[PDB]
Amino acid sequence: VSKSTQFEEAWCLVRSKYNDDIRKGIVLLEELLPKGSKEEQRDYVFYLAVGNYRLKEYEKALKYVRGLLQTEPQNNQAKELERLIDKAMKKDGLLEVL
Amino acid sequence: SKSTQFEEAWCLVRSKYNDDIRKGIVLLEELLPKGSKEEQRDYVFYLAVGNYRLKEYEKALKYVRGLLQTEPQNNQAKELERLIDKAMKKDGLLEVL
Repeated sequence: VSKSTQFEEAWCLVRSKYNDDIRKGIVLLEELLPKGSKEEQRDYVFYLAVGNYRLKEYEKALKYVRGLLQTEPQNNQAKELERLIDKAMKKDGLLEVL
Repeated sequence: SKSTQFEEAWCLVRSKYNDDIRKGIVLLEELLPKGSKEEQRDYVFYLAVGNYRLKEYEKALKYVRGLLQTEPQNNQAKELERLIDKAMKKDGLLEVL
């Protein structure tokens, strides 16, 4: 039932090797998001970006991390994650058309 | 701006067209992190409404139940929950709204 239980569970799933676990972790984070404080929602949003990045949902991950940067332009984790997204995207495009 | 995106999402989620409702859902979900608390109230309610109308019952239920956690006496939310519960039992024509 608990909110910490869901977030701790989702933290593990988003860190997981298996894509099914990452998807479920995102599903938990999406449900937690409307229930969080403004600061928790910032954390939730960063972890939603990470999860979608690992699932190769690069456009969704980029949308989450761009939103974080609208309001926190000095956030270095978000800048770094955006850099990583850009780089995976460029390599994935190459793979598509080879 | 936030107000005009919500004004567009408000129209979309109430539209007669399924395409519109989908896009309204997209827009409310982006607004969700950006809103004050008395703003997220409306965002969460209209996400539940939109998902309900597209027969995304599990999503709609998650949204309204969270709203009922914060506002146990909210009779519009409770009514929308009653509607979701009923649509989940058998595929049919969703009630007027």
